Amino acid sequence: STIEEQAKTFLDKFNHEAEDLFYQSSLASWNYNTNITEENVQNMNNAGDKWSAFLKEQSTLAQMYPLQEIQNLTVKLQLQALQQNGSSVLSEDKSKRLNTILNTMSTIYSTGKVCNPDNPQECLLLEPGLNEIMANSLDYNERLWAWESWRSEVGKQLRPLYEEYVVLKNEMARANHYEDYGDYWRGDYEVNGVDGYDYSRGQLIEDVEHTFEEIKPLYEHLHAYVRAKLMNAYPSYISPIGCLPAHLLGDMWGRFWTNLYSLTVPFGQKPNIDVTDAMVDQAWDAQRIFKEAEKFFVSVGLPNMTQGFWENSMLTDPGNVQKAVCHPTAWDLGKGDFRILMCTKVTMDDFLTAHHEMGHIQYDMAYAAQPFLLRNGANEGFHEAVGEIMSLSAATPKHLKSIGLLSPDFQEDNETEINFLLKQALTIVGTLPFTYMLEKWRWMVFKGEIPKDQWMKKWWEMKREIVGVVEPVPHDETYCDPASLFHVSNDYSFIRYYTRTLYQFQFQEALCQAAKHEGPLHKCDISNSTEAGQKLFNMLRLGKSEPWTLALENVVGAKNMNVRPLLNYFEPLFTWLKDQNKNSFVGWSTDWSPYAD
Amino acid sequence: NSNKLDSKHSGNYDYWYRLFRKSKLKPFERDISTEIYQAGNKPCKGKGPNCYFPLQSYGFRPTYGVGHQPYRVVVLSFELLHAPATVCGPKKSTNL
Ligand SMILES: *[C@@H]1O[C@H](CO)[C@@H](O)[C@H](O)[C@H]1NC(C)=O
Ligand SMILES: *[C@@H]1O[C@H](CO)[C@@H](O)[C@H](O)[C@H]1NC(C)=O
Ligand SMILES: *[C@@H]1O[C@H](CO)[C@@H](O)[C@H](O)[C@H]1NC(C)=O
Ligand SMILES: *[C@@H]1O[C@H](CO)[C@@H](O)[C@H](O)[C@H]1NC(C)=O
Ligand SMILES: [Cl-]
Repeated sequence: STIEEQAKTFLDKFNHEAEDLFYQSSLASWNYNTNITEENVQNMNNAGDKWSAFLKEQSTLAQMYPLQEIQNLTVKLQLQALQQNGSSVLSEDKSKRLNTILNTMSTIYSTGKVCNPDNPQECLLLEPGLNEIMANSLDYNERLWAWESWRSEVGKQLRPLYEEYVVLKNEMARANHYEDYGDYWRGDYEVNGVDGYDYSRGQLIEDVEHTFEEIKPLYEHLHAYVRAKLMNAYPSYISPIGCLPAHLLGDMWGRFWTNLYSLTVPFGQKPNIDVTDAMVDQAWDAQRIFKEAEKFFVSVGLPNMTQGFWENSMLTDPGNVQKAVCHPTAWDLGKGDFRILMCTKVTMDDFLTAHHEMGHIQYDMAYAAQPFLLRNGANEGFHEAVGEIMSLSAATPKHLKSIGLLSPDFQEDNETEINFLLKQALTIVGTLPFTYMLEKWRWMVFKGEIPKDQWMKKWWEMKREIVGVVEPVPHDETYCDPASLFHVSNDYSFIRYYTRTLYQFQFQEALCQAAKHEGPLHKCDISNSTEAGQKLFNMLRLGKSEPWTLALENVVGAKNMNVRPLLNYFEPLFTWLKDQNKNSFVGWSTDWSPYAD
Repeated sequence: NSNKLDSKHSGNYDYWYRLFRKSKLKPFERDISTEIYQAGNKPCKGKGPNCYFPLQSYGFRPTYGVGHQPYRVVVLSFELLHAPATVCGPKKSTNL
């Protein structure tokens, strides 16, 4: 009689059909990604076409249920997730034009090539070539040339295409009752119909601005320290007060400052923690690595692992006969089939990466009983954060000593922890202003607040005012340098990283408080505690059928993002760094530029 | 637990179960029903929008959780009613 029950029957049918269809699609992806042939490409194309056709058919068939007549939350969430037609609301002509422009974005970004001005036939791609150029070479001229060649080759091609991309996305968002594409992206954190847990679309902007305001001083102190080190290295290129050049930040866009570590190492003479010698000495292999991480996960009381993962997943590079793309990814094929793929090497980095991947598998397996439409994290930012917190836990020297990789005679001191915290800051503190400003700038572009003819100008003004980065050579409006990034040119949100950074440290603080640890936050270990495992499971089982605020409160007790764990973890780092910055200027001037003399 | 004989890759689509019936069943009853359900008002014919086929499938694969694992169940029933017993336990004794 009622429409709710018909919706229940429809979702019951959809779940059982989509389980099998998604399993076949993901199995095709799994047999292609590890094992690269030409027929596997066809098999995946067929499976993906069937999956997309099924999704479109289900959306069209279930659009006839209005959401105003649903009561219990479980169903309303399923139907809201199903009903989002996305690009199908737009007319077919503009939709296909949009898919072609997306394909050209992918092709230009992936096949983008730059040639040295001395050899026309010698050209380099980005990841194979320019990545290494700006990650290893200390030459100023070479880094400048890599930056300028890459940007002048991609942005001029990508500018008008990005313009029409923004126009079409804004039109589609306005079709779907959204003011702009920024609002469509922000709708991920949206929830309604739950008292005491509501969240608005501008609330995200407000809280992210407030969090950046409270996190600003540590970033400015780290900027002062990095600038001092850079003028020590490069006296004739960097002003004592002006902003740092873009191509001196360790990577292609200034995303991460992990490379600059050697420049800002406090005690180059103090030994660094590395146990690759321990693995080669003990003849450690991939299987023992994953068994060690298995027992690490068992230590907190998490559910112990299944057979099929060990039997069928490839834990090693499949030789040279078969070539594999082994970026670290955890695959949930559905119906209880969990799999891993990465070319495992005997390195500590691979140890932490394996711990991260197992964390993703643990999350994926935790909500296996949840229906098909909801088997995902409370929001987008809970998967990676849960994967990274385990790697953070495993990186503690206490765990290494416990598991017999680090000698007990190793003497922990203040300098070693200062070095480790500077490493963590260079990987984490550097990227927060970049993520915030990049996502925010795109939001204004989507809002259309910034006219076409000053996008680049306003972008660089924001960068010099808030990030302390100034371009070395001036650019006009014909460039599309933001599109020179993987996430910008290929339709991905970027704020995910800021929220992940907040969430992982909130979780770390909560679990460490539950673990009864008497020592520095960075020395905290979460093993030995089945209470911590139970606390983690209390949210692991939830999925996203409930608001993300409730899931976050189930771990930390807070209903909103807070910055206290991040400042508490870096407090000794903050006080040491402010001790250093007494003899250096704090802040940056937006007027100074390398090309202005 | 039967995880070696009653399990297969590519999904096992042979075992059934029923989720829809007009009322409650009576003890020790067999009902191979083929009729289509009815919600409360429609003179529906066939698989109507409110009239569904009341049979589902036990999708089985050997990579399932223990709680969802396809357990093999057999029940043994006895009757303690006054009548000539034909089946009884064995017993054996000593030497002469
Ligand atoms: C190689 O490709 C075949 C094709 O289906 C696949 O079955 C096999 O698992 C692949 N080898 C791997 C993934 O190591
Ligand atoms: C929603 O369903 C749950 C589980 O059956 C039930 O406990 C609860 O009362 C229902 N709530 C509403 C609003 O119908
Ligand atoms: C299996 O996991 C439980 C917690 O879920 C734990 O008590 C047990 O020790 C684990 N098994 C082994 C062999 O450690
Ligand atoms: C380590 O194990 C035992 C558990 O009773 C105890 O000595 C101590 O509380 C544990 N450590 C932590 C951090 O819980
Ligand atoms: Cl910006």
